[PDB]
Amino acid sequence: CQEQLKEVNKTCEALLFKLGEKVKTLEMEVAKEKAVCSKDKESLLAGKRQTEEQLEACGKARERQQQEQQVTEENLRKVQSLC
Amino acid sequence: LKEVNKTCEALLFKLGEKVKTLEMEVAKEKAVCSKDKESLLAGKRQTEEQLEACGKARERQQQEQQVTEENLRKVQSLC
Repeated sequence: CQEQLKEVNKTCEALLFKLGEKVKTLEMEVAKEKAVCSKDKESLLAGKRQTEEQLEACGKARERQQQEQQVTEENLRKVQSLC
Repeated sequence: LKEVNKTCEALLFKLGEKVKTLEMEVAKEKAVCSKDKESLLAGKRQTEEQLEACGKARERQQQEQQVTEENLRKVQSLC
């Protein structure tokens, strides 16, 4: 009676741990993927925000060159009226 | 001792549910990650091409500044 109930249970527990290892494998796979994903997305977000700041600075340098161009063009119009 | 085998069998069912929940989470997270990084890459590549076009316009303006500045000098020099 003692050896029979122990043999029955050894079989159930051994299946329980075989499946227990699949749960552990899947829990680590989830943890790994979430860490690599979130790290890669934070990196891409930081990268596009850096390009947006460069695009902003480039746009601002184009505004300055256009102010300078208008000043030079106005100087032509004005000096041409004296020559 | 029938008691301990009942708890083992009840856990086999709970672990089947947990395995399926985890297999679905793996599949879903992989698919959501893939389309989020494709969206961020497309966003980053659209800004990089705008940065490139701005840079080309910025050099096209400095060359038009060289032309207009020398024409101003020519007109003032020969006034």
